[PDB]
Amino acid sequence: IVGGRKARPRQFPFLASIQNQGRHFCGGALIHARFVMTAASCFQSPGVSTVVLGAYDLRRRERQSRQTFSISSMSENGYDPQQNLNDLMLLQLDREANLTSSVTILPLPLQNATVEAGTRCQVAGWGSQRSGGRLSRFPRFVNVTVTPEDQCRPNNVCTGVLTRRGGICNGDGGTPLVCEGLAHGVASFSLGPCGRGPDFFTRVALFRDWIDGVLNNPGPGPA
Ligand SMILES: *[C@@H]1O[C@H](CO)[C@@H](O)[C@H](O)[C@H]1NC(C)=O
Ligand SMILES: *[C@@H]1O[C@H](CO)[C@@H](O)[C@H](O)[C@H]1NC(C)=O
Repeated sequence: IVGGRKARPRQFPFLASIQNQGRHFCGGALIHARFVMTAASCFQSPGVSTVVLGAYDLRRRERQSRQTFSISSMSENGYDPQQNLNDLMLLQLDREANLTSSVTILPLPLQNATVEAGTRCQVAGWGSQRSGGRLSRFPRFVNVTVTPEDQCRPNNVCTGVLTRRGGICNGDGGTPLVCEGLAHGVASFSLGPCGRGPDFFTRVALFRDWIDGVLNNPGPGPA
């Protein structure tokens, strides 16, 4: 996260940390006790990662706070790598997370809901503060603004900071964009230097139904 402030413990309790060999590579959100919503793009270079909930300081063990999980199944709906279309993915946890003061669910918008340009949102994560720089051990967050459609693409929700540098950076992939208390976006990509803008998030409301379907039909799938 660029241009942000350090978060307090349990300030974004729905946040997730996707790690590989203990190395954080993407963020995500708990949207249901058994699933975490993230970015399909996070999965290119698979499920031999872990999902960490309730973390704060990436360097500590915070045993009394964290819950760790394996990924039983991955669900994508038309992800297109080439264009980065439909960059959204659902991970099913090996087991049901427990809901504590440090681990909660972030609600979803209704199918097709919209957010207008100029709307104020928040984004948090452990990503770096500079292109190719080092991750942040504490989560950080920044106030962002929804841009005009013309600045974005239909599949996404785009944002910017009134200020200078602000936005997502390395490690912020799949982290959620939260507007009016709901997960309106999933961090996808951004062009050029972190902080420049605008930032591209998958438009969550377009997938509500498909998501519900997944939630309602759990289980690895065809074999
Ligand atoms: C959402 O919008 C699409 C395209 O505008 C439409 O075809 C579909 O009927 C809509 N779904 C509902 C739940 O409004
Ligand atoms: C976010 O916005 C609120 C409301 O304007 C503000 O008072 C607060 O300082 C901001 N925090 C940062 C991290 O932008």
